[PDB]
Amino acid sequence: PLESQYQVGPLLGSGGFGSVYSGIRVSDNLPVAIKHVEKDRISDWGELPNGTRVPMEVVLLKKVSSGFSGVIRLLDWFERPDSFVLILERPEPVQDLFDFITERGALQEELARSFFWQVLEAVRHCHNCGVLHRDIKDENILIDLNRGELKLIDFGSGALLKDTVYTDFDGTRVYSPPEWIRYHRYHGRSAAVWSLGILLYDMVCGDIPFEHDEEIIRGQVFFRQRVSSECQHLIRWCLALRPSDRPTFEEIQNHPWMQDVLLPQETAEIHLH
Ligand SMILES: Cc1[nH]nc2cnc(-c3cccnc3)cc12
Repeated sequence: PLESQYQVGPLLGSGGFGSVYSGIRVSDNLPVAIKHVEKDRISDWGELPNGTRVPMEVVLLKKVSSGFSGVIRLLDWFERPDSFVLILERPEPVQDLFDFITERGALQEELARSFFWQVLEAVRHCHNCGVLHRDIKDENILIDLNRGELKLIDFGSGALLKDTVYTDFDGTRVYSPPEWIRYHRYHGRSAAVWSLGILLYDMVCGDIPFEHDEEIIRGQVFFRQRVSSECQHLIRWCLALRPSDRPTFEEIQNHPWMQDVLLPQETAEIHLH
């Protein structure tokens, strides 16, 4: 009986994903986030192990939730007559990467290196668990300001990871690869790398590199900020027009720009406190 198990607070945000509120677990005052999603608005349905009809989002969240704190964990969920309700963990204090970039402008490379690495680790974690996120971007990353740790949120556009083609996509267009725009087909990992290339550019330039389909399709990267050559190179690499020309996760993290990352705690002490 959820209404009495959590104390609902202010609304945090709403959109295609639905509506998300601040809340507190009544038992221990654990800070939580309470997400509501309308059944009619749910395009993708999944099967629970015990065989149940449920939003794919819940399926993916269960698969990725455990010790690794690179992803935001699903604590519980409930079915309502016309909606599902998800209880998710909530860091406090917290701020999303989009708001942070808007606040702070372009980020220092040292800090961008830490953040990007943390994301890479998290995305690698989902892939390890058979989950593909499909909407990696600043708005879908949270920053625990005290610990300097980044957390992935919003698995509402995700899918089970597979090695065959995807012919559906419903994440953010300006973050989608050339081959989606052109052919409406992509492969999971190589698409994810492209979006990672967008995200990295966004961290270091304070903005997204492409706005229209034709810019995406052309794939020429102009840098509007001072950015090291290594970083430019890594970014150009992730944004290769041919998917098979993109680096693997291992190649990204072995890149020279990616060397000597700060620990999250260091990161907070230096860049966050
Ligand atoms: C502020 C916050 N803490 N824990 C969260 C989990 N999820 C979300 C979220 C935001 C947008 C869409 N879906 C989930 C937001 C969250």
